[PDB]
Amino acid sequence: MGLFDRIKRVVSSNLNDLVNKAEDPEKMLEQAILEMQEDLVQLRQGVAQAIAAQK
Amino acid sequence: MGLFDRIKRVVSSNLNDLVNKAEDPEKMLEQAILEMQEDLVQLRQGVAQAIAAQK
Amino acid sequence: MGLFDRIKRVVSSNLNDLVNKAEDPEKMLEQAILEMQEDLVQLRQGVAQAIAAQK
Amino acid sequence: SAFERMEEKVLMQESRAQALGELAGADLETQFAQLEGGSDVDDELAALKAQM
Amino acid sequence: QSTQVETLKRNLIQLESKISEAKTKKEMLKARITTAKAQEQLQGMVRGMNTSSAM
Amino acid sequence: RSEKQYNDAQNEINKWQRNAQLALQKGDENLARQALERKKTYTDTSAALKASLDT
Amino acid sequence: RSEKQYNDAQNEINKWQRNAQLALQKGDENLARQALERKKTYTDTSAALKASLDT
Repeated sequence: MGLFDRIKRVVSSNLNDLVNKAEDPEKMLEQAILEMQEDLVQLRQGVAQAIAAQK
Repeated sequence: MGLFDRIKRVVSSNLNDLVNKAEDPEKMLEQAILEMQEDLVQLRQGVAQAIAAQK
Repeated sequence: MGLFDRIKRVVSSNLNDLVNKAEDPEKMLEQAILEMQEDLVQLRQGVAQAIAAQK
Repeated sequence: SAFERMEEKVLMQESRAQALGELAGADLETQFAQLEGGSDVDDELAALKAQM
Repeated sequence: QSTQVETLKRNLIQLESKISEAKTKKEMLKARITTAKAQEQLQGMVRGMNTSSAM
Repeated sequence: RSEKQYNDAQNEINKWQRNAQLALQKGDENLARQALERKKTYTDTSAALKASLDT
Repeated sequence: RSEKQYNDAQNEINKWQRNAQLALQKGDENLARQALERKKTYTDTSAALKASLDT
């Protein structure tokens, strides 16, 4: 168990660098904005529910 | 039992060097940081729980 | 008997947390209201009986 | 009882999510910003009343 | 008999008032829930914490 | 584009101040309060946006 | 990048000192206490970071 942890850490580092090679700032910088807005939508709907209850 | 211990130590040294050959400092130095931050996240959540209790 | 009590308390804590994980505030907050109204119904019927006796 | 407990759970959840901010340290920034922004509406109303 | 019926009716009135108040609180807390379910996507906006993968 | 957004925010600030003028003339105190409250947020947004337009 | 981080920390130290000035002018003693407490941590961080920028 003191060796399988080390093996899995090595494998994880391999995979994480293999992924961090693929990330491209131009597209990621826009996907992040897209998801932020997509969540702001749900927050807006929640506030709408609250105001309707008040009405 | 005074011989199987020696055999298993030899096997363990073989495997440990076979692994320590694979470790690459460039990727490990970043996986370590990743995991440190991932744990700092949980510590932050714990402090959040504490402050909420105080509130 | 000073040990079976402890065992049963541990089992009860296990089960109670397993349940308190399942409770979901959105649905419980409405089931509580439903049951409160369902009991108000019977109270209304009792008052009806009383007024009929008076009549 | 199952209503009070659920109300408590919801309030605790919201308190945790909010306190995750005072943890961030934005409480001082909010206090300082509101120390200046709070009276702007009243001052503008008073000035406009004086003008009119 | 009339004296007793008076108290019974008053108690029923109080019951209805309490149920109405509980029904108002339910609608308030539902909106609180739906807001807090995404308010984390405000609170992750700070430059420090990584609890929001989007940011 | 950033400076155009600044200009739009600056325009709407004065628009809301003028509408507060109109409310105070013909309307009541609450309408002027609402108009001023909106104008405050608009001014804050304009200042924050210029802070980045500089860089 | 390291020296840029140093510069940012140094800037925010003086920012918080000025905000403590403002608090003491218009606010109370507790607000100035909080501002100074934050500024202390910022100064400590700046010094620690320069200690490594040298090497």
